[PDB]
Formats: sequence, C-alpha cells, structure tokens
Amino acid sequence: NVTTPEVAFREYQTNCLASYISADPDITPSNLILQGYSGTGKTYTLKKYFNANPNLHAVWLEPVELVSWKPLLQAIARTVQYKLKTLYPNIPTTDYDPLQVEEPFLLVKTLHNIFVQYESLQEKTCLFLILDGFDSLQDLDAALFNKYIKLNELLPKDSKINIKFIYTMLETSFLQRYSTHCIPTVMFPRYNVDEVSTILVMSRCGELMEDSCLRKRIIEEQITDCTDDQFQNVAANFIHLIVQAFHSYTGNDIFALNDLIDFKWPKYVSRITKENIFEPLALYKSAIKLFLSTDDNLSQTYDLSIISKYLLIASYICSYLEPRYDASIFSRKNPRYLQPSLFAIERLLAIFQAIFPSLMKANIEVFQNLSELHTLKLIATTMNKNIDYLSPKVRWKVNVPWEIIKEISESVHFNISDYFSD
Amino acid sequence: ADAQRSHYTVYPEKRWELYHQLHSHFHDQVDHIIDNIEADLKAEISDLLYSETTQKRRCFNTIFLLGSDSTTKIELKDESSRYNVLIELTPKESP
Amino acid sequence: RITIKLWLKKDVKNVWENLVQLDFFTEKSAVGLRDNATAAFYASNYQFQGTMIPFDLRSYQMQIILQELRRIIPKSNMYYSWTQL
Amino acid sequence: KSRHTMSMAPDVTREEFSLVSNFFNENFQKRPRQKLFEIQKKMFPQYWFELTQGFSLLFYGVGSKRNFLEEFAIDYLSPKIAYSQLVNSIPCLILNGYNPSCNYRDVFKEITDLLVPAELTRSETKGNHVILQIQKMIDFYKNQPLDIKLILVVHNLDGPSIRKNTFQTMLSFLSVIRQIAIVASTDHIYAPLLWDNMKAQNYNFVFHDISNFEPSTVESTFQDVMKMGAEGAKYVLQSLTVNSKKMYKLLIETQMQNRGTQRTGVELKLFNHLCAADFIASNEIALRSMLREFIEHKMANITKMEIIWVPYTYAELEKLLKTVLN
DNA sequence: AAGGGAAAATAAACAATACATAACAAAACATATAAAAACCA
Ligand SMILES: Nc1ncnc2c1ncn2[C@@H]1O[C@H](COP(=O)(O)OP(=O)(O)OP(O)(O)=S)[C@@H](O)[C@H]1O
Repeated sequence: NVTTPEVAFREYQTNCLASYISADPDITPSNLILQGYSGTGKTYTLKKYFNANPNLHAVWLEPVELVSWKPLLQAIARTVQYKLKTLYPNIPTTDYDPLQVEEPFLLVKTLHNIFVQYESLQEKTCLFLILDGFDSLQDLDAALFNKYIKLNELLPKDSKINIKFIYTMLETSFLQRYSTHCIPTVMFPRYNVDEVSTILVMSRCGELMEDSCLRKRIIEEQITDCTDDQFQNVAANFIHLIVQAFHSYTGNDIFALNDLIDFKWPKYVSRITKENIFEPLALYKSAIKLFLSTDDNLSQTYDLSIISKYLLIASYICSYLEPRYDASIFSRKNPRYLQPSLFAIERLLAIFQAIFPSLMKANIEVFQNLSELHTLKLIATTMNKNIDYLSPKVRWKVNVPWEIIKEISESVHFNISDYFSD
Repeated sequence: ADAQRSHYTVYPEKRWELYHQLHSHFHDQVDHIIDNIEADLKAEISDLLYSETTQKRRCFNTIFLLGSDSTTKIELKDESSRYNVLIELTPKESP
Repeated sequence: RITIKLWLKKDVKNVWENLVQLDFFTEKSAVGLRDNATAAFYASNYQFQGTMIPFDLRSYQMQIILQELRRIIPKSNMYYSWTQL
Repeated sequence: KSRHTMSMAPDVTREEFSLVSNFFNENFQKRPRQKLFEIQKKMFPQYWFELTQGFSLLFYGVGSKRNFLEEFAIDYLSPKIAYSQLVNSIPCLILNGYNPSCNYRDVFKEITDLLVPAELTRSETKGNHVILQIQKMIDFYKNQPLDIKLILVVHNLDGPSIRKNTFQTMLSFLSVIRQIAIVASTDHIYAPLLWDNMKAQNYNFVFHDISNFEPSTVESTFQDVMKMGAEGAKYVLQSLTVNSKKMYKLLIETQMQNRGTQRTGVELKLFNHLCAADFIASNEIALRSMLREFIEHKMANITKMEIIWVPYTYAELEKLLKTVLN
C-alpha cells in the first residue's frame, strides 16, 4: 500500500515503481535498475514519485558531479549520517570521518560503525539511496557495478535501519553484461512524435507566455486585450509547428527541443503583427525563414601566411600521391574520401621546392611555419608530442578536410584538382 | 674533464654614446605603445565579462577570443562581497 | 523516380551524434569496458589517435547488419527497397 | 644479395682506435684551425655590444663548437662585462645538452638560487608550478634596473633531453627577461623545426656561423655504434675454466668445418659423443650445464637434427681460433 | 613522319616492417606519524 502519483506517459511505469518500493523493508527488493536513454525523464519521473510520498526518506546522490569511485564512497558515507541527523535528532552520535574512507572495505567498516548506535529505533525503517547516471561515470569498468550490488549483504541484516539501492544508468549494452544477476529492471521506453509534442506543450507554456519578450511585444504592438488563452493558442501553434518542421533533425529528444525553442523564440516574436494573432497560418508564412534553417552553427579564410599557405598545399598532396608516382609527375625537367597517409620529413620540401613560384632557397622561415602549423593542430605527429624534432622515426599527417584545402588553393591562385586523378 | 657532468656552474667610445641617447628614447616609444594594446586587451574583456544579464540565467557566459596568441593575461575586478578567482588549464595539464 | 528535403552537411552530425550513442555503430578498435580498476586506469593516461583525426573520419563500424534490417523494417516504408541492396 | 658488410671488416680493438683517433684530432689540420680561431677573434667585440640588447645569441655551423663557446663565454665575455659595468665576476651557468640527464626541475632549481631569492619563492613552490614561479619572476624583472647579472650557455641545444618540448618552452620564458644573456649552440640540420613564431617572439634569436670542423671529443662519448656479441664474448672466454676452452674448440672446429650460419652447426647427440670421445663430456647434463654458461652470455645459438650453431661470421671464428683459443 | 623499344605503369602474391595501444614501471610530487634531536628553561 502506497500513495501513487500520476504523470503523463508513465502509467505502466508508475505502477511498477509503486510496486517495487514500499516503506517496509521486507517487501522492498534490494537492488533495482531504472534503465532508459537520456530523453525519457527518468530523473523527472523518479522525483515526481518522491514528492508524492513524504512518508519515505530519500537520500539523493549524483555520480555525474563526481569523477571516481573513491570519492563516491566518500559521497555516500557523508550523506547518510547527514540524513540520519535530520531524521532522528535525539539519537547521540560518535560522528565519524567521511574523509577517512577510500576503499570498498572501509564503507561497510564504517556502516558497521554508523548503524549500531541507531539500533534503539522502534520499527524496521528502510532508507532509499539513489544513484543518478551510473553509466556516465568517467572511470567505470566491469568490476564496479557488481561491487555495489553485494553491499547490502555485508551489512548486518538485523539492524533497525536497512539501506537499499536504486540505480540509474543508460546505454543498455551495459545492462546486458549483468542480466545473470537478475535484479529487477524497469525499462523506460523512448518517445513517439506526438508524445514528444504532448510533453513539450505542458512543460513550456509556463515560460513562453510569461517571458518579457512576449510582454514587450504585447505593449509594443497595438495591444488588443488578447486572452491568456489567446497567448496559449499562439504558444501551442508555435510548439505544434516547431516539432513538425524539425523532428527529423532532432529525433525523439527532449533536451534538444528545450533549447532550439529558446533560440528561435524571440526571432519568432519580432515577425508577428497586431493582426496575425488571429491569423496563425499566414504568420508562419511570414516567419518562414527560421523554420527551414537550423541556426546552431555560431568556413574561415585561414590566417596563415603565403609561404605557410604553400606549406599546407604540399602537405595535402600525400593524401593520395604515393612515392611510386610523384617524382615522375612533378619533374623539374579516390582517396579524397579516404583517411590520409603518413608523411616523413623532407618529403615536404621535396614537393615544396617543386611547386613554388631557384626563386627561393632560404628555408629558415619555411622551418618556422612548420611548428606554427603544429600548434594549429593541422599537421600532427603520429607518435607522442615530445621527441618529434630530432629525426628519429616520426611520421606526419594532415588533419584538414578537402574543402578548406580547396578554398586555400584558389586563395593563392594555385591549382590542385589537376593533380588528383583517379 | 668535468664536461660529462651536466650544468656545472663556475665563477671566473665617442661613437657609441650617441647611439645610447637614441636607442632608449626609441624604446620609450615602443613599450608605451605596448602597454596601450595591453590596456586595450584588458579593457575589452572586462566590460564584456560583466553587464550581460541574460533572462534564462542557467547558462555560463562563453567568450571566444579569436586570433589570440595563447598568452593573453587577464585582470579581474575586486567586486566586494564575492571572491573572483582565475583558473588556467594548460594542455600539458589536460591528461 | 517520382519532394523530400535533402539535408545539408552541417546538420547530419547532430543526427550522427545520437547514432553512435545509440550503439548502432562502434568505433573500429575500441575495447569498451576494462575488467578491473587498474586496467582502466592504464587506459586513461593513454592519449589517443582517433580523436586526433577529425570527426568525419573516425572509422565507424557496424552493430546491426544490413540483411537483418529488411526483416524489421516494414514494407510500407519507402526505404524498403533499400534494405535489400 | 651479395652485400659487403661491416662484419666483413678488419676490426680494431679499444686502445688501438682511441689513440690513433687522438693523433688525428690533435695533429691533422692544426695550423689552419687556430688560423681560423684568430680570424673569428675580431668578432668578439661585436658580440659584446649586441648582447647588451638582451639578444638570444645562437651559433650554428658544422663541427663541434664546444671548445669555442667555453673560450668565448668564460675567458672573454664574463669578466669584460663586469669591468664595463663599473667583486666576483658574472656567474656562468653552462648546460650540457649532450648529457641526456638534464631535467626541467633540477636546472631551474639551480636558476632561482642563481637568481635572487629576494622573496619567499618557496611559498609559491607547490603540481607543476614551474611556469607559475617563473611568471612571478618575469613581471618583477620588468621594473628592475637593466644590467646583466647572469650569462647561461646551452651546448648542443638539439640534445636528447633539451629538445623535449616541455623543456623548450621553459627556456622560452627565460629569454624574454632583460637581465640574462642566452648564448647557445645547436648542431642539428633540422634545428629551426624546434621553434614557431611564438617562441622566437620570446627568443628574438640572431644567428652566426662557426665552422671549425672539430672532432667532438666529449660529444662522441655518449654516442655508440657497433664498436661500443663477437666482441662481447671475446672477453668472457679469457676468464673461465680450462675445459670450456677445449669444449668450445671442439665446438668451433666442426661448426666451421662446413658467414657462420645455422647450416654449419652440429647435432646435440653426436657432439655429446664427440665430447665424450676426447674424455671431456661425461653425459648430457654435465655437457649442457657448462653449455648453459655459453648460452647465458649469448655465445652460441640453437635452431632446428638438433643444430647448435655459433652466430659469428666465417671470418670471426677463425679469428677466435688462432688468437684466444690458441 | 614511322617505328623500335626501353622506361614507366599495373597487378598480384608474398615477406618484412611499422603502428596503435595495452600493460606496466618508475620517477616526480605529496602527506603522515613515531622516533630522534635540538633546544629553551
Ligand atoms: N511525463 C512527463 N511529464 C512532464 N514532463 C516530462 C515527462 N516525462 C519527461 N518530462 C520532461 O523530460 C525532461 C527530461 O529530464 P531527464 O530526466 O534529465 O531526462 P533523462 O532521460 O533522464 O536524461 P538524463 O538526465 O541524462 S537521465 C524532464 O526535465 C521533464 O521536464
């Protein structure tokens, strides 16, 4: 028995989370998997349960604001004695150091020290720990996730307070590594095109009718006393069209819709009239220009000098020109798609001396622009970035695509498409 | 004798004066121009770092300093009842 | 053979981002999860070469093969002629 | 592929090489060498004058410059500048770049102690604070009276440790300071690959040629070629038991009966019987145990008959015959 | 002007070498505490 909440599209999943969670510890299963990709509101639908259940007690941890397991143990032990202070303030406490723990023994060593002074409680109370984002921990491995499963059983089972877990993770290839533990899973499905728009309208009406960019445009135009419902319609006409002209570009996201709205909204506001408030279809026909462009990209003619420009134009030549062909076709007498090959030194100046307008011999400034180009990360080393100077075995390679080469060819009037021949 | 040990220290004009009155006088014009762009770069970051009150107020402000030489130093306002600190991250310190 | 918006280059990347983190593709030589801690810590210090080639040339391989797509994609969709070669 | 090889060369021992090498490098072109050294001596006042402008002076050229730098830095310049400012003369801190054991921490720990410890700079010593500690050194030095207090020398700037990139940028920030004069030399043909327009902005390098075609005595020591195994196991046989000489002599005969490759080798069974024939090998174990000593110092090989063969050349084994075995 | 014919190019099988990364070692960088050792007093 529990007081379930109600939400928009989790009607099955609210039932199971009301099923798999009770305030009684015996009915409560130990470990749990909430799985789904980002863009399902699992952090939404979990907390939305918890606000409707003030009877239980939740301790909220956040792995994504941590970096490793060694603070993650320090994250747990600092918080439970922080929470149990605010739940039973009459109970005296030998407060321990949460900085002291760094190893997975030390947690259950300290939880053996924490819970024993809390033994005098009246009934078996549970205590739900919540980890949010267990796959995106940036030092994860295989033998961390099971390491947190068996933590319950190393605890004494007869204590008045029982710690149980709920794990939030993503990337369901990861969950397939641990199906043999058979812990109860509640998968969260992705969304469909209507329920994306249905979620988005009931979540963004509260800001886009109350933004001052509307409220300025209210008093700036001749304001007819349009209702909030009249503000609701144009907001709804905005949302029901923006998901229609962009759904193929964004997929079934919610986060990627929550910001593209907040980029194209004031540019939509300026192109309204006093009269198009009653005229929605012609309003889209006047504000058309934003609905067919992305506007997420905030093609350079590159800063580098002339001899460095020809230094780049010789380096792109060994993306296709092998040593078997080059010395014949460049006498002094297609892999456009493919990944670039590997240079060595002085093959550059082999090609550089050929393609330059006897007119040049001094190569001090030519050697200057090489490590200038190395700091630009346009030509990088194959090996580590340390010993590449003294000629040991060091291979070089470009990192510029074909188009920026093509503009920079014509920027110095040099022709390159002749020498690329499939 | 000792050259295989590394880094051993040891403790062992009528015309030119007319250069000397010219050289430094020129160099006073140099470095005074150098602090001008130094005051220029320090100014245009400082006003633009502040006074930008966005409405969402859940976003960091980013600044792209295009064409910059990776050595551009910055000073900050005092702006009391709040500490304002500077952190620099080298790519050498980015493992 | 017939009105379909062909998209640009600068936008497919935003769709290409979700496809690799939907695990429909993999990187070519990427050991995914190390077994224990000190083998993973030995992979963290190692600076990589695949990031040093740009985004559009990381040699992505396949998770779901072409022939199996014909069995799941219904014939009502217009691209059903493209499942088979 | 009939190639003449360095193994097929009349080789030269240790004392024979270095002595006749010392004869050439001190008597080959002696008269024109100091004749060059007197010609370039008149450039020495020109270097003194430009170096007051804080110019990082860099010397390129063929041949070793190590002797020339130490004459120019120590004897000529360092007391000349102390006399021209008005007491111990200006401290010279050389950096042997050909010595690979140069680090960035140790030489800079010398530098801040060579430079003035006017403040508690150990407070800013904290975790890489080296660029941090030198930055606090720079801005203070912008508002000091302009005089050189230190001249540093960096021999062989393309050396095996100095050419590392985190060390190179460390020297770059030193050179912008007006109080120190930076007189260095390199030898590489790709030395201007080391610097971009960022570092040379901090450096303001100028260049001068010095080509005296010196032999690089000190700079040859750390370097090695196959002069510096056929020569390795040439010394172990000179200190062993007397029986190992005989069982290697019987080894080397039938292994040269047929370059010294695999095919001239011998089977283990008959070689046991052969070294049983001259009352030498008792059995397989007593043979193999004093054959593992030839194995442990990599003096013989085995591939598959059960062929043990010596990895030295045809010419080498008869040299091992007539000299050390006999 | 024709033409021979050797240089250059192509292809394919095979061998030899280089490369990216995994696994690890070791040195620099960092902290902690009981025992020695100065050291006032
Ligand atoms: N039924 C719903 N009713 C209202 N809003 C919803 C509903 N489902 C999802 N949302 C919204 O979807 C947003 C997505 O929140 P998140 O929980 O971060 O998404 P996510 O899939 O959990 O990605 P994360 O944070 O990486 S786990 C929430 O902030 C809600 O505003």
